[PDB]
Amino acid sequence: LTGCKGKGGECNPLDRQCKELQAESASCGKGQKCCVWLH
Repeated sequence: LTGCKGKGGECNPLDRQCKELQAESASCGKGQKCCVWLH
């Protein structure tokens, strides 16, 4: 469903094994994206 938690989740590198967004990757800025921890 959701690729973050609320305040922003956690910022990770683009070359990572976790979820990704376009609207919330801007919270991390330019060069990172938002990820999750659930399965």
